[PDB]
Amino acid sequence: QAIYLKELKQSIKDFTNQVSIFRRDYEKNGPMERLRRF
Amino acid sequence: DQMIVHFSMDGDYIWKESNEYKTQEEIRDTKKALIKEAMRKQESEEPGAN
Repeated sequence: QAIYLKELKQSIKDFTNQVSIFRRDYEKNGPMERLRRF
Repeated sequence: DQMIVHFSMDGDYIWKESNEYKTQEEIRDTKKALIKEAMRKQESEEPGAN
């Protein structure tokens, strides 16, 4: 857990980046066949 | 014991600078220190932690 806490700060930054990427992917899916695909 | 008490009341009232009060202060300080370390470490580890 102490080692994991250092890992967790790095992971939290990675997780925020991943969440932003996921939101962008969801917006792309939302954007006819294209509207249905978006 | 053979002693009868109509009403018995136990309460959390402490006078200033009591021996018991010092122990309570230590408990608050220890909890605060853990909270202070946790808040500072998370704030230090992250960038501009809110």
